[PDB]
Amino acid sequence: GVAFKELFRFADGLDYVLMGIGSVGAFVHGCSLPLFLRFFADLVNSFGSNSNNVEKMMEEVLKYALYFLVVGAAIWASSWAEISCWMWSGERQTTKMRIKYLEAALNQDIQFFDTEVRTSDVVFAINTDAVMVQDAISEKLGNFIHYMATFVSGFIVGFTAVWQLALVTLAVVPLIAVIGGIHTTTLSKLSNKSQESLSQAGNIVEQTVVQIRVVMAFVGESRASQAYSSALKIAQKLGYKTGLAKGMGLGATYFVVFCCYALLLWYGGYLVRHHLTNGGLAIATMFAVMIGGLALGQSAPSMAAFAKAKVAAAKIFRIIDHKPTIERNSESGVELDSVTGLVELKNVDFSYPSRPDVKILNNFCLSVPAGKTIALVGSSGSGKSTVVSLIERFYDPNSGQVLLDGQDLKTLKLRWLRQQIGLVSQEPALFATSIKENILLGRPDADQVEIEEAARVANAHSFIIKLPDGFDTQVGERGLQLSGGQKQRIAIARAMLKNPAILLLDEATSALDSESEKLVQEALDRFMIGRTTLIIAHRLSTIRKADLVAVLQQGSVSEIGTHDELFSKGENGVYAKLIKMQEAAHETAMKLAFKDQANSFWRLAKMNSPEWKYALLGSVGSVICGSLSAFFAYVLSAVLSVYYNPDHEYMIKQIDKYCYLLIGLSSAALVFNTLQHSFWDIVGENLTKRVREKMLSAVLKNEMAWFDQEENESARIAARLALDANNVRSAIGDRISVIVQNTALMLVACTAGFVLQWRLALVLVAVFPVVVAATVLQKMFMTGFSGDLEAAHAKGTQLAGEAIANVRTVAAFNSEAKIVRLYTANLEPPLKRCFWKGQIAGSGYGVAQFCLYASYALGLWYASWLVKHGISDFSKTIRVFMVLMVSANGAAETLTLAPDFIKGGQAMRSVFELLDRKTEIEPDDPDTTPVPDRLRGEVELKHIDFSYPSRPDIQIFRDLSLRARAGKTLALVGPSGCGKSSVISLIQRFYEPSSGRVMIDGKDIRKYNLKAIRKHIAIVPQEPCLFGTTIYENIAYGHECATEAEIIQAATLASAHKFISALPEGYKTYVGERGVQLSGGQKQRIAIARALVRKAEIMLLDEATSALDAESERSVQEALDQACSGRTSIVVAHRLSTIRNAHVIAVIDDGKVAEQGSHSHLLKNHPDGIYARMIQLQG
Ligand SMILES: CC(C)[C@H](C)[C@@H](O)[C@H](O)[C@@H](C)[C@H]1CC[C@H]2[C@@H]3COC(=O)[C@H]4C[C@H](O)[C@H](O)C[C@]4(C)[C@H]3CC[C@]12C
Repeated sequence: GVAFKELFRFADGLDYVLMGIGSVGAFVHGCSLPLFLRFFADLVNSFGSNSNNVEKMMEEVLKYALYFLVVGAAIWASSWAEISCWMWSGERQTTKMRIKYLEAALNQDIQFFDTEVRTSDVVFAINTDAVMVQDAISEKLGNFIHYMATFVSGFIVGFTAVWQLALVTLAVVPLIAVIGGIHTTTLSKLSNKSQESLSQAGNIVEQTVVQIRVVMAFVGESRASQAYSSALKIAQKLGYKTGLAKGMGLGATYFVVFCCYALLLWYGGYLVRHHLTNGGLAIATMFAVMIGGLALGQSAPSMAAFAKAKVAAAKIFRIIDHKPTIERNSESGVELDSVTGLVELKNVDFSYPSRPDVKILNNFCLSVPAGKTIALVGSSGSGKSTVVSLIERFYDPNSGQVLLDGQDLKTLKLRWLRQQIGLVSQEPALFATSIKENILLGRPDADQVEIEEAARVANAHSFIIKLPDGFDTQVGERGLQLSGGQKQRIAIARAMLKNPAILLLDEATSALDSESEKLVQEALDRFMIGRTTLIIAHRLSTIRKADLVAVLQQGSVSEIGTHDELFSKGENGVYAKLIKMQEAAHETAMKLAFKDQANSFWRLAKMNSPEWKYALLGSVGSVICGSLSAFFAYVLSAVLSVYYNPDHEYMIKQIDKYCYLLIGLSSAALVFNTLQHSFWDIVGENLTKRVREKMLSAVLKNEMAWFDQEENESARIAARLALDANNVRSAIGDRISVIVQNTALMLVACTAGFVLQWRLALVLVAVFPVVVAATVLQKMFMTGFSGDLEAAHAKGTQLAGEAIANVRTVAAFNSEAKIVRLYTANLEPPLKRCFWKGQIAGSGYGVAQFCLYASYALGLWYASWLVKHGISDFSKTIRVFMVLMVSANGAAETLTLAPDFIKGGQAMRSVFELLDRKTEIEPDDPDTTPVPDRLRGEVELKHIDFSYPSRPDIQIFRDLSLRARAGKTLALVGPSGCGKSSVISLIQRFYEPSSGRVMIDGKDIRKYNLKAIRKHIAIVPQEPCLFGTTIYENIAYGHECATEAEIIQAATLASAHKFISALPEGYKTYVGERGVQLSGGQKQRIAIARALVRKAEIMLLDEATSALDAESERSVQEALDQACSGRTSIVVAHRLSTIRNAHVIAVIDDGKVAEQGSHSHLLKNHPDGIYARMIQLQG
């Protein structure tokens, strides 16, 4: 870290007033409970000692009952000024911190984002590094003066009332403070392994849904519901050891608390007998020391957060004051009257300042004629990506000069130079703002007329009107994700608005289809006229339109000519041979109601009924654990009553008895606290395992189209099965154990209260809920109010994360201050809410603490009123008060019930909607026609019409009639694919045809059950798909009982035995993300070998393109030959040599098949057709 006192470097006039008030109001609040104890110790004394004079009893109890109404008013006005003046004086600082961080973070030169700090590291420093700082100066500095003043004032009132009893308590506190620290560390040692064991076993569902296409293609989907259950037991046996360590950490805290009070009370009963101590002063000292002695554990997080908030604050202050390395505010920058578009480059040598050894630019000399179309054509890595940055002057040249009308770049003003240059990037840059503000970045002062003119030139105003909101259409989280062509058109319109004289087209349409580029190119051509423009094209059509073509080679200009001059030198030149890898880059890449939320509880708690022997031995340990929080507060008051008896002989006999219950029935709290938390952790841990695999057995049952709804992504079913299944643990088992535990407490408190005096046990019950409601707020104060810091600043941070990441586009235009202005204005709406939240949470806590102490001035006065009128006395009216008022601080365990308590039916609806989801394709359909033995295997199709269910508009198949012969070959080929593969999907019944018939040996496939017809199809996916397990169990994923010889045969036939046996481990070699990575030409081999383990009659060899190894294919072709040896093979390929041995070759284009036959039959009727003309396109 940097230092303390450096975090408060953004303070202003109000930040020395809010901290100067929230430090006095938090110090007065801290020293108010150890003073209420002092007042209580004096009220009781003048309430039992003056039994012979009721008259003095009444003016000396009313006074101390009116002091309570002042102690409770000094907390209403002292908790308001602490909770509200600390959450606001941190919000006023951590906002000016973030504004400065962003303003000085995109001011840095682009070298900074590569040489020193990654572009993804900075976005982290706003998400978390600006939250760790705020939480350690707003809410955790105020919880430090409070818990230090409480500790300081916990000894002044203790050692000055009865010092001889305040030392025994000091000799006791460091025992509770050690047991309660060991228990909270043993729990953390076990709460960090369950997550590991649930995320190592929770990746099975992550992997399964990604490759559901091959998981469902084979029947091995029952191998994913038992490799997912046998990996949950690891997190279940470990989930049983958390309950035991939670019960033996609460049965040992009470075993110490009872014993220590079994000695403090005896010593207090010894002091009183010898006349050194009052009756109440021996009680408000044990409490006052233990309150001020345990007030250091709550001061541990406050100092633990002061260390993280400096190692997380040094990074921000590093960037904030770091001066850049280029003189941006260039007052020493020359100016030019009017440019003519003349650019010269002479002897420019440059290298990246990340590996200063390459020579990307060597002895570069190039002249840019004014008003002409100079195009850059070359291979990857031969330049055309550094010269564009150098004219923009992103990196200053290492050695060399660039002349723009005869003056050096290091001599003009940077902001003016970047004003006359128009840059169009290959990705459009849009920020979280409206369409209108996304174009004003070009120039601020433009009116609406010019913007609309530019938009209608940009082929943009056509769909602007079609958009509902028009120019105010908010692009960002909303905005329906407009198309890439439209995205490019907005940026192009922004470029026209700037109206530059020099234009840099760097890969304008390098990643769009021919439809959008058709619209874009003509607009660029209209915007081309009258401008010195340098185009880096990707298609030869624009190069044909280019005036000059200067081809770089190894960073130097090699070939200079035109479109026609360069092509005249034949294939021997680079210009003609560039077509081969130019045109190949296109085809290859292409709400409650008590009836809906009652079934959710009740249907859930019916399948959780094989375990009633464990939910019935947890309602006993919850009753004799709630009957001991009332047999302790009752003894703690029955000792106070006997302190005032004038007969010392009788007083000892009762102190002895009550010191033998707190020692005796302490083992009954040690034992019965390991039956409540150790038997409610078996009921609540087997329900989750049963509900986490009922969903998987249903997610593995939906239709193939259900996974293409764009809501069922890869890691979002895995998130629903891991975040909506951990909230069911706290719904049944963890809430019956709190209702019963607290029902068994108010039945032992209100019995011992009603037996003695029923006129006081009725009044105290009437104001009983306002005591527990006030005490719960005393435990939701330690964690802190206004949590969840990062989600409040989640709308503005999108602008930061999309603006600093696209720093090049931000700095190309001079919009480095017009984004700070947009980022400041999106932080005030949270700043007008975090203040009212602080006021509300301050007032609602102040009033709920005044109304608590106002209820201690109504019981203690009514007792004194009863005593005068001869109804009761001090003995009976002080047990009723103390029992009923301490079994409300002992009744505040409703805070400690894994306090979720509200996700409830909100999370429970998703679980039961997934279970109750129907499937229109039955995976295993009973009452079905029977499946024969080894069949003929003759696939036939009849008038097939088909389209994707997601897009039912484009009918791809239109009366598709095709028949696979009796096991010979049905090679399907054709150009313009992406839809040819639908025959593969139709046969495995992934999708349902719109209209048609699928005959297998002359029979419809809907009459067959789905899980047996798949015992005869062998699928080979195009993309190498091997699961994260060793080689042995990837090949074995195609059968049931695979012997060693069978797998060895499968490996040998696919030519995989040699390589696998050549590996170090052998068949046991581990493959996957966390292991060995192999070559794709071999990963296809393993897939083919897996295919020949089924011994199927129908083989669906999908395309194996995007891989070339002639020696590998020399064996792969014959491996396919015996893979096609008398078996019905429908092969879809791209290379015509692979279909030379095909018996039936079908050409499928424009949705129909017309050219069918073999090599001899097709070349006879179609000697000049597509099948014959595609041939010559390329020992
Ligand atoms: C009814 C009132 C007159 C009475 C003073 C009462 O309000 C009082 O504030 C009660 C609720 C508190 C004050 C101090 C508390 C105790 C604080 O000191 C203790 O010994 C701790 C130790 C341990 O952490 C126990 O879990 C709670 C336990 C044992 C608390 C039990 C409840 C109290 C005794």
